[PDB]
Amino acid sequence: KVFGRCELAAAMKRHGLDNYRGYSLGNWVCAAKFESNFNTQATNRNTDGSTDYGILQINSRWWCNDGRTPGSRNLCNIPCSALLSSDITASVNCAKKIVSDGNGMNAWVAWRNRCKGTDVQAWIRGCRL
Ligand SMILES: [Pt+4]
Ligand SMILES: [Pt+4]
Ligand SMILES: [Pt+4]
Ligand SMILES: [Pt+4]
Repeated sequence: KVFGRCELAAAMKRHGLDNYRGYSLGNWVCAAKFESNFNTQATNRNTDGSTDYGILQINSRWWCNDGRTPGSRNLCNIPCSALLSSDITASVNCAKKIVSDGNGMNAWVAWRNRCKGTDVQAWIRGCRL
């Protein structure tokens, strides 16, 4: 599913991401825009053989099992395919574990490079939340 900007803001808010570990909603919507362009079905292969999955491009080296990342750790305890669903629940629950890991949202390279220190509130502007 390809989310609309405000539709996704609303789903993320409902799933408890607004201010989760201090990151306002706008940060999460900005990260999703640049990671996956709001498409829950996005996949991208990394040079090391791992793959990134879903709206927040969560990586198979650490976070999920895809059966093809030798020495992967499956920290979210979830097949990576579960992260491609139109229901964002699995992605959201896994993202919560990731952002708690010590590096905050810096774990998402597009967030660091494209959202960090920008006016992220613009991403939720005009939405009914
Ligand atoms: Pt569809
Ligand atoms: Pt939902
Ligand atoms: Pt909804
Ligand atoms: Pt594996």
